[PDB]
Amino acid sequence: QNYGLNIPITGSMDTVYSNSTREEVFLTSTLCLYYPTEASTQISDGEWKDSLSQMFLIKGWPTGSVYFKEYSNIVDFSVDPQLYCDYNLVLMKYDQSLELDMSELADLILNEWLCNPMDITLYYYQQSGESNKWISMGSSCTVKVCPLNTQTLGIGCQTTNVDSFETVAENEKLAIVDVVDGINHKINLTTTTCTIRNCKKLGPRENVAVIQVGGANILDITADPTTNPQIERMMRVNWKRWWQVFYTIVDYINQIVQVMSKRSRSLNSAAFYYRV
Amino acid sequence: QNYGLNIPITGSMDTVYSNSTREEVFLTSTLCLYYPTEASTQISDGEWKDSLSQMFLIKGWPTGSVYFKEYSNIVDFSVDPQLYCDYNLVLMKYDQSLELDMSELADLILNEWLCNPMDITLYYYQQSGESNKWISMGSSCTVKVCPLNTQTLGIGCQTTNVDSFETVAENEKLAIVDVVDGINHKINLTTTTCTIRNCKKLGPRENVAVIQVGGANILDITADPTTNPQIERMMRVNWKRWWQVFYTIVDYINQIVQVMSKRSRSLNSAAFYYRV
Amino acid sequence: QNYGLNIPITGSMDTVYSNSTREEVFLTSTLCLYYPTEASTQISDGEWKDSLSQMFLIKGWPTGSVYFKEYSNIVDFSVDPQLYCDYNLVLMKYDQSLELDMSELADLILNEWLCNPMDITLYYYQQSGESNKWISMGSSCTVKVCPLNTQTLGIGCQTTNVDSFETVAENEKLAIVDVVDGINHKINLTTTTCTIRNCKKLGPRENVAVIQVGGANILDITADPTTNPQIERMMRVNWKRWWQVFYTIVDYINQIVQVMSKRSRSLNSAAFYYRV
Amino acid sequence: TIDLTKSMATSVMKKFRKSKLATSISEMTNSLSDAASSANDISTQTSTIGKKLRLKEMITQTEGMSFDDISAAVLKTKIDMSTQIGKNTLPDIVTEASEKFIPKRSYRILKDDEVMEINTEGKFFAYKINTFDEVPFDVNKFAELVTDSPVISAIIDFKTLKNLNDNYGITRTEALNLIKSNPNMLRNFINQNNPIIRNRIEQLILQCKL
Amino acid sequence: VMEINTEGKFFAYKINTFDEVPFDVNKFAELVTDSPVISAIIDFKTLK
Amino acid sequence: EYIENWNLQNRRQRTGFVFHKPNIFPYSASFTLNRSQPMHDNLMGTMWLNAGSEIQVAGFDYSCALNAPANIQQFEHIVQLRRALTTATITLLPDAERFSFPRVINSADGATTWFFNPIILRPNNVEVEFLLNGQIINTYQARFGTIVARNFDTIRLSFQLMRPPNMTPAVNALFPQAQPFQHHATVGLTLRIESAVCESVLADANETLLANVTAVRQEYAIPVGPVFPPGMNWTELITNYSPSREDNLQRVFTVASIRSMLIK
Amino acid sequence: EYIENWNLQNRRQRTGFVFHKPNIFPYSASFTLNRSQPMHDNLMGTMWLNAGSEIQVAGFDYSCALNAPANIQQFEHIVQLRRALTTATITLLPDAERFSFPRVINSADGATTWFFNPIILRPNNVEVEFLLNGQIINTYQARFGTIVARNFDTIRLSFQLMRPPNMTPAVNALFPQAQPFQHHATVGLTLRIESAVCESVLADANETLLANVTAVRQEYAIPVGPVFPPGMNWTELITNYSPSREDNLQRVFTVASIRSMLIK
Amino acid sequence: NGQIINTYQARFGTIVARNFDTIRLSFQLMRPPNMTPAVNALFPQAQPFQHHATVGLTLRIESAVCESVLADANETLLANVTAVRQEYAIPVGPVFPPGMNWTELITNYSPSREDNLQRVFTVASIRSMLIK
Ligand SMILES: *[C@@H]1O[C@H](CO)[C@@H](O)[C@H](O)[C@H]1NC(C)=O
Ligand SMILES: *[C@@H]1O[C@H](CO)[C@@H](O)[C@H](O)[C@H]1NC(C)=O
Ligand SMILES: *[C@@H]1O[C@H](CO)[C@@H](O)[C@H](O)[C@H]1NC(C)=O
Ligand SMILES: *[C@@H]1O[C@H](CO)[C@@H](O)[C@H](O)[C@H]1NC(C)=O
Ligand SMILES: *[C@@H]1O[C@H](CO)[C@@H](O)[C@H](O)[C@H]1NC(C)=O
Ligand SMILES: *[C@@H]1O[C@H](CO)[C@@H](O)[C@H](O)[C@H]1NC(C)=O
Ligand SMILES: [Ca+2]
Ligand SMILES: [Ca+2]
Ligand SMILES: [Ca+2]
Ligand SMILES: [Ca+2]
Ligand SMILES: [Ca+2]
Ligand SMILES: [Ca+2]
Ligand SMILES: [Ca+2]
Ligand SMILES: [Ca+2]
Ligand SMILES: [Ca+2]
Ligand SMILES: [Ca+2]
Ligand SMILES: [Ca+2]
Ligand SMILES: [Ca+2]
Repeated sequence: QNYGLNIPITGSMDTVYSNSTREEVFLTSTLCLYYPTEASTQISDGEWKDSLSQMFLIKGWPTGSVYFKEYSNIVDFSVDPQLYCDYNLVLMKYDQSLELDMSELADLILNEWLCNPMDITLYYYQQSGESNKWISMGSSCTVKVCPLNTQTLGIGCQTTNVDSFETVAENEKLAIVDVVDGINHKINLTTTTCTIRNCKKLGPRENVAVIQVGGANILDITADPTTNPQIERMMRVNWKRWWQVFYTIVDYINQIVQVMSKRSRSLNSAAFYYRV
Repeated sequence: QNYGLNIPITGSMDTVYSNSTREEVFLTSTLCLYYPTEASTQISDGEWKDSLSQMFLIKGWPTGSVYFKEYSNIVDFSVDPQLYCDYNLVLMKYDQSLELDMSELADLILNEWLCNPMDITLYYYQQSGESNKWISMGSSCTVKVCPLNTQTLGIGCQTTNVDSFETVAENEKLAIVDVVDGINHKINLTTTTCTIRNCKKLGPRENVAVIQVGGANILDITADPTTNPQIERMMRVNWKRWWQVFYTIVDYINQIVQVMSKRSRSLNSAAFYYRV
Repeated sequence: QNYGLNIPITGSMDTVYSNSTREEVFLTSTLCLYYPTEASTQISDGEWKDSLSQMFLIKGWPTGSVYFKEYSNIVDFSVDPQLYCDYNLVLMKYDQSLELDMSELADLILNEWLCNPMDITLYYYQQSGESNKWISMGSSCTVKVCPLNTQTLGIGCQTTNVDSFETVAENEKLAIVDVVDGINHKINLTTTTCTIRNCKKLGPRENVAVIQVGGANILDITADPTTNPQIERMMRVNWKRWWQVFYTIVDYINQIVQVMSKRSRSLNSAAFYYRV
Repeated sequence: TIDLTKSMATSVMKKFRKSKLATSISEMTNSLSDAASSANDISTQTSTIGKKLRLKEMITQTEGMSFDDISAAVLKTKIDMSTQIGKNTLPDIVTEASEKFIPKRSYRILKDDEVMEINTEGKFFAYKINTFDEVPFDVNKFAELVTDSPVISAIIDFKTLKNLNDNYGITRTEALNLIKSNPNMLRNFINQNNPIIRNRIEQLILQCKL
Repeated sequence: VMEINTEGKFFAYKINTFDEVPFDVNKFAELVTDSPVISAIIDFKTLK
Repeated sequence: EYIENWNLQNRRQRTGFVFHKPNIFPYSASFTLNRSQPMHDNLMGTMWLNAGSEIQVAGFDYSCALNAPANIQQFEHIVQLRRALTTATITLLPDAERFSFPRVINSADGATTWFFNPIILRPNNVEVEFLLNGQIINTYQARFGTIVARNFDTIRLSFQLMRPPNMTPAVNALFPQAQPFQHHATVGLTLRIESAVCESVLADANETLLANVTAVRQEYAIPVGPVFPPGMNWTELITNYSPSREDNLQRVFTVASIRSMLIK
Repeated sequence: EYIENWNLQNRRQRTGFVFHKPNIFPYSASFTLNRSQPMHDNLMGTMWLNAGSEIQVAGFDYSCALNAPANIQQFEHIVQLRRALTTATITLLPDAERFSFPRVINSADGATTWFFNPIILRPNNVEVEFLLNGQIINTYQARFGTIVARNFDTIRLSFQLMRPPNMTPAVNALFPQAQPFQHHATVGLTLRIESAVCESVLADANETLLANVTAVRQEYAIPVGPVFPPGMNWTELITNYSPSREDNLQRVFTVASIRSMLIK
Repeated sequence: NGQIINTYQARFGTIVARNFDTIRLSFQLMRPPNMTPAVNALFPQAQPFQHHATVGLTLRIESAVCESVLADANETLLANVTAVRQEYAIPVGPVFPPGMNWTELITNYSPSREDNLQRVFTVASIRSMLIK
């Protein structure tokens, strides 16, 4: 029916309530690190997952809760990020020239999305508004868009010839293309190696968090130029040694989960709801 | 909108309930048939998807709303079956010796499993209660579980000796393994091939129906042996001709959709519980 | 303690419940498991008795209170199955062409039978009503019944010609034969190797539960063609691995015992009726 | 469930003997023995007397509710419900439950139809026992009487008696027993479920926060 | 005085003159939580 | 009685009307769902009919308190009398008979319909609290049969659905651990205000004054007036009982009795 | 009251007796099947019980209004009072209790017995009409709870069984479209005449006049007279309520009142 | 009694209420169409929302006429009654709440409570003519 959305919950500002609703469908919540492979490479150990789990046992996470996931590099991990897990942290080792890719993956994971498929080869597509994007993911996406007149004649690009098309993403594992909202488009990309989906952005996913391990603050989840909010989940540290990074995270894990909130989680592990 | 709160709702009994909704759940939703390739092999056609679409249009569903999916056979479809599609039917032919595989698939796709990853290499995994299983999906899932004493020592098996372990699934594409809930276990499963997830069973998936095309009432979604429920969506129909089967489905599509329902976790009203 | 008499008890419909008896039924009774030799054959281990016993202890059953009793197969176990034990479970791997044999065994063990002898060579026998049957047990039973007129002349058979006699059961270990009620019969059954008993059907034997490990619901304990009910104690489960079957048993053993109950005829309450 | 169980009582006592409360009572006893073997001012004096009275409450067997009693009850409940208790947790948490639970408390000395109440913070009152109207205090008399007469742990302190008697009219017997910290009448009042007592008990349980 | 046996039997009776009175459960249940209970080595029957 | 109350009220003194089966509750049949789903397969909550002198409330749980704390679901039902009652003799029984047979009920929104298939457990540690100005005037714990409420303005009926700890195989089959729940547990109460005493005038099963006033209004097609609802629907008259309505109702009832003293 | 009405009738004038819960209805529990078969698998009709002051009706359909037009099945029940009441306060509620649990009922002539397994839907667009000589004196459309009948000698209850258009899986499974029909939809009404004013004399619950008269006739084994039925069976007396029988009943009732004035 | 007696729209300052039992305050929060750079920075279209828009009303019943009795800010009748009860520690009686708690007393103001309140208030009025 609902969870009583359409009626208001009242509360007293002059009275501290006592009772709480004890509910759980779980064993216990699961902290969950996504680290780059160079972290393990520099550590040069291999009982270190055991060691970190033991540390989290002190900090107050049972053994079976904390999980660890290696990924090769951020551009590779971007392709279809499956966050199979409850309290998700992503350790993004910053490097120059990956500014947009880092920010784009952050926009993908930190936000909930509602995606439909895009039969590219048949129809033309618009963007409903500020909340819409097209997420193209795969081995090598090379988006080429061509805007269309009201007469379904391309502007700046002949709708037949594809070389004239205006490229917007060139060989990216993940791209979040925004085009002008109100213009019919013809899109061309390598349908075998890449898949594009028409994705609305719902509210923010308040579950995953991004720890930028390296330098300057460059995350911009909001594709708008004017606004660049710094959410609490865009944490950052200055690093030389991955062991020091991990000890920092462990020691301050309670604050990190306090910043996050697990009430937003999906059954399946996909980073975007799919609605055919 | 008071998402993520159990808020009671009061409803009267003098209220005159409203008009029908079949026209809405047809003009809006998307019907979605999953059939085995041997069906089309016997049909020996290839305009037949279009013909079925036209008959569904005669019955009410708009042109683009009824979508068809193939699969080689039930055991191969078992591995990661994700029905990203609004109203799901699964035609499931029955043959001897596939009873358990059919039951496993029926459980998996009829009940909403929420689940977390498992690092077999590192932790010892224990099952909480009646609603917790481990589902292993892959090309060859050979799960070898060794129970552990209260001292974390094996019984019937030696933690250093993989051979004496107790197998509970051999080369299965899908396996819902249930162990004695209350004991730590050490698993070994072929990590390069088969993934395993510690999953537990939420309420039912009211969006997917299973049409057993063959024999007797052999599905047992409930792993408990005492109870053998007959859910509304575990339909069963005799067969000697796939055309006749499809015509039955087309004719009674209203009834099948009445048996099914909109997925609860897909609703906006479930936003901050487990929305998916 | 006023045995024998049927005195009318009285109770109030407003009294309260009492504390749960789960602890007592675990700590005093004795669980008891019958399985086919192919179980151990597939297990191919042999401290598995101890492993299962310790798992049962974790569930709450003391070490010495759980018994295992391998039997060769259904047909050779049905020959006088003596369940001298306290909470009986009988696994049965369903196989084709053993439908009647399995159903006969289930009918024999799941109900209390009051059996008197039958001197085939001397008397001519009868069936008082629907609650009366003749159970023949031995290495090779071939019951040949010749019904009689009201003047002790056979109909469809001659009283002197066992060739003319009509065969009702042939060369089976267990044969629960029924015949027309109110017609005298003359039997010939190979007395050197198959005893026969005239048995009456008392209430149900809750002490034992049957678990069909194989196919579909077939067990018709009620010899009446009309009613083919589904008793709580007739459980069914799918299977590929005997280890998985046994783990399911151990996990849900509390539910199985809840389905069962202590034998009504094993108690002092039933002392002077048909106590056994 | 635990396999070790290697005298958790003794393990707790080992670190309990070294807590500030233990060494404080030892120092108090040593100071009295040395005194025997030898030969706002009011607020400060009453604060010192209140510290001494807290030590005396820990040492002796009082017939009142005895704040330490509530501290132990809250400790037991928290320990039982909490499911994270290692070898070195009950030691070094029973000590803390002795130290920090209810840091602030008050005591009473009953005397000939009057009562003299003291607080560890520094507060001090004196009031008639039949009708609660405070009378002039005598710190010298209180210091004289505190060493010998029995001390009543003011679970329900005069700040609360005044409000409760004035609003909810109380009988002489119930009022006297509340002053004496009688568990019978305290539980009677909580069974009645009156907001003043409910609020004060919740305030103490909150003060047990550590 | 409200008196209880451990095997169900219950009595209620004055002090000055031991004339028993109808028992009042839901008053005894409330009283016994708080009041000081007394063992009854001299049972009510023998006392009367 | 009516003129005596009229004079004892004209001079400011306490008045009283004795009523047999006073229809104090406005007609109200409804239900609250403290847990629900679109499939309406695992519900839990209360249903109630308040009509005439009947309160009839049934708390239901589809899981039979499977996962409730200590396997005990807790149900509460408030009923705020529109006017205080005095010296009420009440009849309290368990097993609310109205909500004791299978139903299908339109959803709260009105979109779908859900199936209700009760199996009646016994209600346990029931407490009936008769309140006046929020203060418990009377309390009855597990005391059925006739009871007395000296003076009360509100009723809190609290009951509980406790899972049977021990279970016959049949009832165990009734209550499974899985989802289907082909039967739904229920526990109910019925409360009949057999008689009472009240200051403001009401309608009764023993007096003809309400019917007489409504009849003489319907006879001559009197237009719908300011204060009384259309057609003198007593449910709508009692659901909001403003002092102007009270004054007018006492006046018309007094004249109705004065007339009924001669015209029958 | 009795002697007053006696004088008012001896000098022809408007009599009247105020009755709490009159026994206006002759006792009759029965059923009419508007659709039936020898198999008794698919039935449709109305059961009813008239008794004392209570009416219960239950229109049932085994197909839940599938083949019926508009998926709405009409039901109508007529109750013909033997005497006209006046200013009758009448409670009206849904969900007839007595015809909402499973039963096995003998057939129209006792030859066989058929199974009835109600599932209680809500009676929609109910309409209760109170008729005097065929003229609608009052009507009430979907207004449960207390109501009033000004002056009437017939009650016409017209209710309906509407198949719920939207249906969750449970109720959908309850109502198939094939033949078996393992659950039988039912819609019921309950109607109690709480109080009324009758021109003639009837038994009540407030009074004991019938008790006194029949007890006197039974004490001495009076032989059966012409007009009163044997044992003064009230059902048989009210089914045929001819004028001479009414006159004798009034005489004996007023005499019984005069006696009960002193002999209790 | 459910019908509108007075209604005012965008009227501030002093106003009147003839005879009223309930107040319905309806107002609206309209997003300002034109927005200076500062307010545009305040209100984004994304979720964060560091600043939360609000619109409010204040309403003071300066004076009125009540058929029944109430406490005021100009009259000390309630103070006298409560002080007389408090100085002597009267047991809480059947009708009034503990300590003459005016909030609970006005929350539940049944006619018996009203009559007792009027009696004690008029007695205090009599007393105040001589004792202060
Ligand atoms: C307890 O929870 C209920 C909701 O069921 C809430 O109304 C109530 O305020 C809570 N308790 C307190 C003391 O507020
Ligand atoms: C993109 O353009 C190239 C060259 O025109 C063409 O071969 C290719 O098919 C286009 N992509 C798709 C998906 O058709
Ligand atoms: C419902 O259907 C009826 C006819 O079946 C129609 O008269 C009515 O307008 C409909 N109501 C709505 C709200 O669609
Ligand atoms: C399982 O056992 C095999 C031995 O055949 C071993 O090689 C493999 O590493 C084991 N699996 C894991 C995850 O360690
Ligand atoms: C019943 O069990 C509870 C806890 O499960 C326990 O507190 C209680 O003492 C038990 N009953 C008896 C009579 O011991
Ligand atoms: C049954 O028939 C055989 C011949 O086939 C005969 O030898 C035998 O004696 C008969 N049995 C009895 C019990 O008479
Ligand atoms: Ca990118
Ligand atoms: Ca171009
Ligand atoms: Ca855009
Ligand atoms: Ca930006
Ligand atoms: Ca499988
Ligand atoms: Ca082994
Ligand atoms: Ca399990
Ligand atoms: Ca099962
Ligand atoms: Ca023959
Ligand atoms: Ca056999
Ligand atoms: Ca027979
Ligand atoms: Ca049968």
